[PDB]
Order: sequence, then C-alpha cells, then structure tokens
Amino acid sequence: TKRWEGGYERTWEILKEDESGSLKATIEDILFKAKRKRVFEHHGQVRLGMMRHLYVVVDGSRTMEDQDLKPNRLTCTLKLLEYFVEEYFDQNPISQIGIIVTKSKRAEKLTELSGNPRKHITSLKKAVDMTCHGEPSLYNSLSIAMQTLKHMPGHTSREVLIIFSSLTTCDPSNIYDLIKTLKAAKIRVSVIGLSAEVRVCTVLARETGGTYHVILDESHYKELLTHHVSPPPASSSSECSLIRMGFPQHTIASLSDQDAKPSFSMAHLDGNTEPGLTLGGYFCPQCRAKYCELPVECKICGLTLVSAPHLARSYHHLFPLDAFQEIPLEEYNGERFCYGCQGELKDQHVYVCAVCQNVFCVDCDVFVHDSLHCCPGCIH
Amino acid sequence: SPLDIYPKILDFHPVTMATFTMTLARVCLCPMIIGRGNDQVAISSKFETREDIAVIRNYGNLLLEMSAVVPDGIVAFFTSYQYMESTVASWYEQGILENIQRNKLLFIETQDGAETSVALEKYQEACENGRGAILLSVARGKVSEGIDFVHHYG
Amino acid sequence: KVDEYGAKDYRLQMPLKDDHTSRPLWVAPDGHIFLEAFSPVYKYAQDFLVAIAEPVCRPTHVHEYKLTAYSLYAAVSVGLQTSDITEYLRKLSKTGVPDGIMQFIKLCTVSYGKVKLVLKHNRYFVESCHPDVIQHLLQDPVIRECRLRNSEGEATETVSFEVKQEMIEELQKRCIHLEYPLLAEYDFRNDSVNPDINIDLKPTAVLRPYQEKSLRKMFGNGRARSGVIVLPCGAGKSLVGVTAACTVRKRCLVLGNSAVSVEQWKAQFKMWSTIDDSQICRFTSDAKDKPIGCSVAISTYSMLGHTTKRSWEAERVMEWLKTQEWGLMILDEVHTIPAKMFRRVLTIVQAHCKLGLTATLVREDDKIVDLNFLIGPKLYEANWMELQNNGYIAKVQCAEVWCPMSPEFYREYVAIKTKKRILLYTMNPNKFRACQFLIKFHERRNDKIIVFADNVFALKEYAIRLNKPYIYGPTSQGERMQILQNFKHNPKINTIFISKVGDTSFDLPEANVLIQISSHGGSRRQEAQRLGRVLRYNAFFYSLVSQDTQEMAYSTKRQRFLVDQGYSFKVITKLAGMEEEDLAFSTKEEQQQLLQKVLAATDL
Ligand SMILES: [Zn+2]
Ligand SMILES: [Zn+2]
Ligand SMILES: [Zn+2]
Repeated sequence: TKRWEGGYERTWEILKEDESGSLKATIEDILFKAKRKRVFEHHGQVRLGMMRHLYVVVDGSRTMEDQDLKPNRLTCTLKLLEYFVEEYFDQNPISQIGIIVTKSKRAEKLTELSGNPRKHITSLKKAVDMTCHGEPSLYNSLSIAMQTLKHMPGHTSREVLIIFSSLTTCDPSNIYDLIKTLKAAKIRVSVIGLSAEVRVCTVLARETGGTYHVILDESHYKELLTHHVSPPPASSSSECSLIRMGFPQHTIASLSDQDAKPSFSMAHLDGNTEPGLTLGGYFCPQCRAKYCELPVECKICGLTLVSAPHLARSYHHLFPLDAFQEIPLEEYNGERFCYGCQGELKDQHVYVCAVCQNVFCVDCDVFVHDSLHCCPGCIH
Repeated sequence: SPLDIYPKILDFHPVTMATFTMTLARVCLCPMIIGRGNDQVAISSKFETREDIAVIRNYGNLLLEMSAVVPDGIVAFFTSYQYMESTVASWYEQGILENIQRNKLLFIETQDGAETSVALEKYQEACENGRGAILLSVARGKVSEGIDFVHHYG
Repeated sequence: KVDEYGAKDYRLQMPLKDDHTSRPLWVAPDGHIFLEAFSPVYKYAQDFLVAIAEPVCRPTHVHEYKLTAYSLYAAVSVGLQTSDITEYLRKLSKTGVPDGIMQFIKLCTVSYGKVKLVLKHNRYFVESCHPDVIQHLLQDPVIRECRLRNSEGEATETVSFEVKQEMIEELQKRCIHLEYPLLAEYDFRNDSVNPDINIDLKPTAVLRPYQEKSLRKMFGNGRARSGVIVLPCGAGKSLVGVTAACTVRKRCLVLGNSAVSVEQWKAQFKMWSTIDDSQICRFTSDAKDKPIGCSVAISTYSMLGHTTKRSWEAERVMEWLKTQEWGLMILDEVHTIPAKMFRRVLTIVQAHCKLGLTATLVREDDKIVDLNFLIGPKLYEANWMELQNNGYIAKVQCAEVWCPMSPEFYREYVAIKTKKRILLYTMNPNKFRACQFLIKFHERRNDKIIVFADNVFALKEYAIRLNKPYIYGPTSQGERMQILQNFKHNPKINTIFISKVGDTSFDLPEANVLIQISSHGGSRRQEAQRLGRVLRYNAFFYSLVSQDTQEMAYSTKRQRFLVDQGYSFKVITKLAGMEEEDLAFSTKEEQQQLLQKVLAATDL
C-alpha cells in the first residue's frame, strides 16, 4: 500500500473550543511551542579537536587554464583556498598550514608550514599571476609533504589535502610504495578533484583513510572545503602532549611616559619597504621580540605566541551547560520574577537550574543555553 | 539486437523474441555518435577517404582533446591493421601524436601473442596509477574478445 | 448592497465578532473567504480551505479564496461531511457565517452521490441510489437521445440505464444544469475484470510534501477520481503523474501536446517507474514501437482526433486502442483541452479516471468552466509563494522595464493603424539597446539567458544583429535539438532566442535570465509558461515594453495572473551605465535607416 492512498489528513482537528473563545489558549500554546527550535548547541558536532598540520597541494598544469569555473580554474581555486585558510584558522587556534604547488613534473613549497594567516593569503594572491605549464607530479608533492611531516610530533594529526585538476600525473618512481610509506606514517590524505574520478586518487584516499571527492560546481567546491574545515575527532588521552607557548600582552607605547620605546617589527624587517617602526605592539614574553600579527611563532626563541581569548572561546565545549528542568508555573511555589531578566513570569512553564535552583523564563533559558553557555546563578 | 536475422541465418524457430535492458540508479553508459569534426567535414572511414589528410587530422584531434577529459585508459578500435598503421604513421608525421603522448601512453596491439600480452600488462599497470594510457587495437582481433575492460579500465 | 462609497457593504449581515480576533478568517454573503497569513493557525486554516475552496489570490499577507459549487463537490468527495465543514467554517469566522452561505453549501453538498457514471465491458451506465431521480431526468429531451435502443429500464439489482458513448459530454453538461452533478470514481482496489499490470515505482524517487498533499487528496477513501492538479513546470509535475499511474496499477494512457513531450514522459517513466521498454510504447507515427499489446501507452493530441484519412498502421492501432478500458488516462497541458477537436478526444476513448496536469490553468474565452465537467473539479492548486519560500523553486525577481519610443518611430506608430504597428514598437531602438545591455551584462557574469520573442520577422534582424543563435521555429528537428543541447554545457555560448516555440512544456535546460520582447496580445498563459521556464534571488526575468503603445496595456493585463500568484513586477525606468559602453543604434543615422527596412514589409 501507499501512505497517500489511505485517509486524507485533517490537520485542523487540533484546534478545539469549549468556552467559545478558548482558541486564544491554543494559539498561545502554538506560539510557546514555536520557540525552542534549537538543540541548545551552536555546532552540535565535534566537541573537541587536535592540532592539525595541513598541507594543501595545488595543481599548476595547463588544465588549470580551463574555464569551467569563471574565469578559470586557478583563480577560483585560489579564491576558495583563501576563504578556506581564513575559516580554518578561525576554527583552529593552534593549527598550521603549508602550501605546495605542483608544476612541470616538480613540486615547489610555496609557503612554509606555519600558523600565520596573512602570509598564506599574501602568497596565494601573489600566485594568481603564475604561469600554468607542464604536468602535475603527485609523487614529488607527497614526498615533500612526508619529508616535512615525518618529524612532526605523533599527537598532532598529520593531514594532506590535494586539489588535483589535471587527470594525469608523472611519477619518477612507483607511487604505491609511497602510499604504503604514508600509511606507515599515519598521514591522512584527502583529494578534491575537478574533472572526473581518478583511480590513483581514490586508492590513495582509501588507503590513507582520507576522503576523495569530485567537484560539481563552485558551490559544491565551497561545501567540500567547508566540510574539510572541521577538525577530526580526537581520542580521550594519547600521550604527554603539551607545548610551551607564550601570551604576549598588547602593550602600546605613549610619549607621555618615559618608556616610549620605538621598535621595528621582526616580520616587517624582511620587507623591501621601510619596516613599520610603530610605538608598540606584541612583545615576546621570553625574548621581548616585537610582533604585529598573531598568532605568530617567535622567530628568535622559537616560542609560540597565541591570543588567550582565541583559546578560551572553545572552552564552553569542555563544560557544557546542563539543560534546565522544565516546571509548570502553577507547580512552582516561589518568586514569580525571572532571576536573569527580572521580568514577570507569565509563561505556562518555568525553568529551574539544578545547581542554584533559580528561576529563568523561556527567553532567558534559551539565551543562556545558546549564547551565554553559563548559568548566572551558578556564577554567584 | 536483430532477432529476425539469426532465425534465418541458421534454420531456427524462435518463440521468444525477448530483449532486456539493464537499469540502475544512474545511467552507467553515455553512447554518442560523432559526425563531422570542427572543420564540418565528415570523419567517415570511407575506403575512398582512407588516405585523406583531413579525416586523419580530425581523428587525431578527436583522440587528443578526448584524451584530456576521460582519464586512466581509452580503448580505441580501428577497421584493420593496415588502416591502423597508416593512421598512426600519419599522426607521427605531423606534430600531433606528441600531444597525445604527453597526456596518455600509447600502446599498439600487434599479431604477436607475447607482445600483445606484455603490451596489455604494461597498459594495465600504467592505468593502475594516474599516468593513463590509450590502447589502440582492431575490432576483428583476438584482443577484442580476449579481455574484458572492467571499471577503471578503459 | 448599499453604495454610499460604491462598495458592497455587509456590516449588518455578519456581526458575530464575540471575542475577538483569534479567528483569521472573513466570510462574504454571496461567497468569498479572506484569510490572514500572519496567524499561528495559518497552516491549519490553509489545509482546511484548500480542501473546500479554490484560491483566487495569494499575496504575502491576506489570502483570498472563492467558494464554488465544484469546490464543494470536491470537498464532499473527500471524507469531509456537511456537518464537519459547516462547524469548522463557523469555528473560524470571527464575523459569523451569513445566512446565504449555509443554504448554498447545503444545496451543493446534498446532491453529490445521488448519480454516478460507471464504465463496464466497454459500456457506459448511469447509476442512481435513489430511483426517483431517473424519472426526474427522464423528461429531459436531450437525455432521451443517449439511450439506444431506448434502454427500457436496465433492470439490475438501484436503477441504471445505458447512454451513448459519443454523447457523454452532452449529458455531463446537462446534469450540472439539472443540479445533479456526475462523479467519476474508479475503485481500482477491487476490479477483477481489468488485467492490472506489474508497474512499481522504485523506492528512491522521494517526493516533496506538497506533492504528498495532492496525491493524498486524489485518493481520499481508497478510490481515484478525475481531477486537475496544478504544479509549476520547474516543480515536480511528471513525478506526480508517474506516482499516480503506479498507484492505480492499471493500463495507463498519457496524452501530450507536442511530439517531443511523449519522449519526455517516456523518460520520466524509465526514470521513476521501473518498467521494461517492451510495455512502454509511443504512438506518434515516428518509430512505431508495437503499440498493440502494451501496458502504458504515450501519445499526443491532434492524432487521436484526426478529421481526415488516417494511416493504415495508425488506423489499426486506433481500432485496437478503442476496444478496451483505460485506467487513469493522464492528460498533459490540460489548459488547452476545451478546443474544437481536443474535447472529442475525451469522448473518442474510454477511460475510468481522467487526471489532468498543467502549470498555467489561466485561459481566455472563459472555457475553463467547461473543464469542470469535461474532466473534473480543480483538485489542488500549489501556493507558489510558500513553494519558493522552501527554496525548492527559484525566487525569480520579476521585472517590468519599459523604454521610451524614439521619435523616428512614434510618428509612424501614430500614423498607421491597419495592424502594421506591431513591428514598430517591436523594433524600438531604445528597447533594442536595453536588451543588448541586459544581454551583455548577464553574459559578463556568466548567466544563462533565454530570450523569448514573437513576430519571428522582427526576431530575424534582432538576432542576426548580435550574431547569436535563434530558433526560427520551422528550422528542423535536429538543428533545434543540437542548439538546445549545446546551449547548456558551453561557456562560449550561453544565450539563445526563441520564437513562440518555448511556449509549451519542453526540455529546456536551467536558465537564470529571461528577456521577453513583443509577446502575444494578452495571453496570461504564455507569460506564466515563460516564467515557468526559469524557476526550477537565484534567478530573475525581465519584460521589455514600449511606452505610449498598446504593449503597455498588454503587459498590464497579462501580469494579473502572476500578481494573483504573488509575484510583484518592479518598474525600471533607467538602466545604470547605459552610456558606459557602446551599444547598437548609437547614432540617429542607423536609427532612421531602420525605418525603411521596418516599413519595407508592405504585406498587401
Ligand atoms: Zn621570543
Ligand atoms: Zn528572564
Ligand atoms: Zn544555575
């Protein structure tokens, strides 16, 4: 049989009248039910993460000159890569990104593996005017990625992302041995092709544990990149994994005090133009090196400089707020004012925290569970 | 396909005349017939036009720009060994076969059984990785029915 | 009733406004329903009103529905009874039901199941539960010719008699005039006379909830009745027909309008029904895939109603086809059913259920009312606004941008009146510049463009000027097919011109920009169909008209259907960057040269 071949649904039977005007109670109930449409979780997915050293491999062959994506594959790929880098650094505080470009059967490490977002974006913008020639070489790119990631600590999740536009790759040696070596190195490899499915890419993704996808259009490309943004799940406890990192306070300098000390920035010193000799900035807690951007690993002492709010923004996942107990207004024998907004309690249901036993209205409960992530009563 | 010619080619009395077409969640095959080329000239393998330069150039261009869209192996069939060798010689004479070579590897099937076997083996091993390859053969050859081009092959 | 301000005022008629505003509904004495969309009970009220009345306008805030006899017949066809509908209408009134609506509803709903029309052994019979109505309609002179030979009393069991097969339309037309409407209910669950086929749709063709409502309303109590389902072309229309055919599980007949729509229906069946090619046959004198002995047969109009000598193979196929019953005869593009030759196609074949599907039910010559008894009542009418709000239909930003008439053309426009002015405002240089600017702007952003244009004579110089592909319309079959095939998967070419050919249900690929110039006179159906070719602000379509010409009135009068559907036409008077780049007809020399070639027609 079929679900639609039975009886016609009569949804209007829900409403009923008993006092010639009780429809107001029904519409009030409908309005109350309309709220609380969320699961009280902004993400609802992975509640933790792990440090990722992600390498992005970009094809630079003649196939990038194709105009499947306006204006050409290279420009759209670089723009979406800039967006991906921005989002990935936004959602990963202590992750690192390296960029490799394959061209003319060779691989060039365009950018070093680091956590600076501006440097990667600058390199990508510079690479827009490159020359597309030759054929890609997956073997060389994977060899470079493995050599760079061979010495990385085990607790970090080593991931390699390949954007393969051309359907042909030139390998100076056997590639399956390299795939076995990568599998022994526990390196995750994911490939996002553009033209069609390639057997070698699928085999590599399956053996290394990654995912292989093929782009349908620019929207699908962006969706795949956004899916790759999310960090992989992490084990409960792996090893003694830690890292010595500093928290440089943003100490500016004012000429009113006698300690107005100008200093050239370490990052700006390598530029062709005159480095910005600003009044102040971020001073390294270890060697007093001055930096303008964060998070940037210190050039002098090798210390990692991170911003504390960025790390703290994900702390609510570690200690999620328990759902409040829903109690009807009639059954609660106490104050009729919300503890959070001081508003009068007129809703049919009142929510009470299990810890401090305070009273919160529907709006305040939703605000606490969605944005505040902390019970105001428990703070006191 | 013709169920009316087999009963009369050999003395036969069929009572079935039954055909079946496979169906899947998606169309697994995309047959298409290519007529005139980019020059609006027919690419028919006519006997009077076997030595024609235009048709050979169109065939080479089709095999070139086709080799860059379908990866990991393309199986091409020609009318005869003589026509196949005359076509590949003309392609080698022009600066066109190198463009196909730099995309996919070219393997030619010959009458030698051992040579054909080793050519098939190297074609398979080249299609295993991302190099890709082209297998040129003849319709009326022992390699046409001796092997099956399973998925990811051809 | 009073005309103090020229408005029909019924303040005194319905004062029942007890408490206070919770019912989002208003009734009218003669008949009308007003619904407030911004109410918490909006969905339930919509579900109730759709099953009982058809809409007349669906803007963003206040919907307006109309009560008709056929709407009440459809409502009582479903399990809803008189008491339920009356009590729920009174439940949500906020003003009180006038004592002119209850009587009308009672009269409409009382005489619903009294008379039925049934088909058995290739014989049409009329069966009545109450024997008195047989004598009541016996005195009607027109009914007496249906019986042959005079059908004494057909004493069975319940009084019935046979009727003439070729004159079934006349008795159907007379019965509603006699306030005894006929119903076409086919209880396919228990037939045991029909060789039910093994059709079964694959369990992977999921359907949206809006199609679920229409399908459920079609099968209310285990039986299928004839009706009309209106869904947009971009939405899923053929899927509903395929699902209905699978559920009926009987021999299906599909009728299309064009010789290419039969291929579309065959593809839909091959995609969402899991039926072997042996059973599926197309009868259009093109391949002749042995239509004799088939489960589902797909053909087109203008061939089942031939008034001339028919082909020998076609004659034999028609003779075979007119000798057996059909289950769920499916009609496509039902809006153009009430024609001189298309109506008799219904009477030339015998079928139990007649299911008609269309996207643009609007038609001139007020022949849609005839379709109420030709096939059945208006079953489902999709709400396009909420359909596009779900994101499954492209939110097309409708535009109505006009261009001033150039002086070199307006003198000739006002000088001539003998129908020669059609080309004049069609070939307006300003409209040409606006169209070229829109084409270039949308090509610079890589958007697919379809340009509709009637008056193919103008379209010739309109398309050859820009050196762009165009479909004259009688070009060929292959050329149009290859042009449309390479139109979608080619970045080099993304704009085509169509001359009234795209005014039906074709396989045109997805497009985002539509620019129509010099369309038909007042065909709301044509504009609705053209708008349907874009949806599938994801997209937007423009209409170009010439000011101070009949095109202004035509565009105003042909958009009243879409505004009832909820679309709003923003007026654009200035185009940004008109002089930024170079366009055709920049100087007056070529503009005045155009006058000689546009007056060179002289078709006398
Ligand atoms: Zn330092
Ligand atoms: Zn509160
Ligand atoms: Zn608390």
